[PDB]
Amino acid sequence: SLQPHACFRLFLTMEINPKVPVNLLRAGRIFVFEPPPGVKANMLRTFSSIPVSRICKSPNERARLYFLLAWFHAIIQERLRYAPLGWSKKYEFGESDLRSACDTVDTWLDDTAKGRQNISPDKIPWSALKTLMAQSIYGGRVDNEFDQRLLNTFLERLFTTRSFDSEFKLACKVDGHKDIQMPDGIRREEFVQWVELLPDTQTPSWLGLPNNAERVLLTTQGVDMISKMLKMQMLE
Amino acid sequence: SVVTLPVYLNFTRADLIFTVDFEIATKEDPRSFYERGVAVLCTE
Amino acid sequence: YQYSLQFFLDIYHNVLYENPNLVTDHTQRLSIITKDLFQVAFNRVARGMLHQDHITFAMLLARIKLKGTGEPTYDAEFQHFLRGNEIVLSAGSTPRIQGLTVEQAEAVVRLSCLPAFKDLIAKVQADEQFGIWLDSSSPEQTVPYLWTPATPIGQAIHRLLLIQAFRPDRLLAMAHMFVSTNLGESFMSIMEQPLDLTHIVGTEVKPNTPVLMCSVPGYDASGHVEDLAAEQNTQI
Repeated sequence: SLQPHACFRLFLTMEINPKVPVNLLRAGRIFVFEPPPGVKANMLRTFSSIPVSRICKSPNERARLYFLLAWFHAIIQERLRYAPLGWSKKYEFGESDLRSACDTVDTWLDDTAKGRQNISPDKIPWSALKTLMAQSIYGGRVDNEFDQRLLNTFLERLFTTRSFDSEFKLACKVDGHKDIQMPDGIRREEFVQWVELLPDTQTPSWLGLPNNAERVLLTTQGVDMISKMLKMQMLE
Repeated sequence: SVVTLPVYLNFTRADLIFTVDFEIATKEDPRSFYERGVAVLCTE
Repeated sequence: YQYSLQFFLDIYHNVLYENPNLVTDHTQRLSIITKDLFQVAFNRVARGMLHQDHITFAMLLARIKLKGTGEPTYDAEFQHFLRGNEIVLSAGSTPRIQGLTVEQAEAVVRLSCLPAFKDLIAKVQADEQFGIWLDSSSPEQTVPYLWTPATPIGQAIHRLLLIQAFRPDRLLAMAHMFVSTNLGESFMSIMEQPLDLTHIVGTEVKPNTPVLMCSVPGYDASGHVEDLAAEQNTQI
């Protein structure tokens, strides 16, 4: 019933619930937020969340650690879909944990690199980042000891990189004669264009799972799509 | 080496029972066994 | 999502007056308007749609495009694809169990009622060398045989029916490449990218129309609106 100023938008954020009235759903443009599908799209959203000024600061090895943190966040959020093999519980691995991990990375890199442009890879605080993320940041939501063991295994595999050596395997995409190797770019733009150079096909084997872990589930949602057909063509 | 595997009550894996230590083969890796979610289910 | 008529009219106001590469020849202008309409309707719905419901909307868009096309409408094959699980199959008939299981054999029995797929049982034993493309391995790229001169849309429908009979976990990949062959290989590739909130809020949203920010539990977007107000120097 009201005419507003033109450059104004009323934002109404809410959870997807039946108690939201259909009149207000009719009244507004709806945008739905979900955990993004795929490692590539999740890492694109993560790199879009971090501003360019934060990552391009001194030292020059900040971008490699930010790429590793984005890859770790992407694989532990994409493992949430394949419950109960990716994680034994449906944890809420949101963005606050990623922001706290970024803050600890920035603070410990300012503490270690005393204004230097670059560090030899032996002197990077590996153990501080590993323990502070495995016990407080990402280990805070962990209940089972086996989930903590899996998190520690992922952090010990990911954060070594043979001390930033090239030809480092991130994972094994195909069991037959294929793997995902570490990009050798030394800047943020190289990492973004390497994210966009990822093949859009994926297996659960990107995350270390067996390839069949999604398989039956995929069949289920295929039939689910067919079930949704019974809502349209029956009404057609 | 030797790998520790939990035993869950069923496929929902929400009820841990006890741990089993298993000897690994001559070519496998314990990181793959920790990564793939290798567990034991009693009711299946 | 309960879309009104005014949402559709705002879509058309973004169709008729927002012409990319603006051509002044009506023969090109009609096709440009049609493709722009289909893409902007898919984008403005799938921005407010869960990812599980994207491929059903893409299927409906492809069906509307096919019914709007001259093109041989394979609607009997469409009906058999759309209701093959709910239709009655034969009882007591056992095909070859050479490389196909009992459920696969039952699906071949159901698919043998199609007129193009009439010599189905002889086809799975004549093509003994293609033990990987039809069943097992990765049947995403290669599909054996065909449904006579057939359209690529009809060939895609025949491949979709063959996969739904044979390898039902890759049904969503078949639906994705069916949309890619029907509507364009980059039709839904915008949805892999993160939500550019700035342009959609500043341009596509009316002032008296609120921005509804629906969120799944465990993944909210309050900080998204905070960052949007922070970058644009607006006070919320």
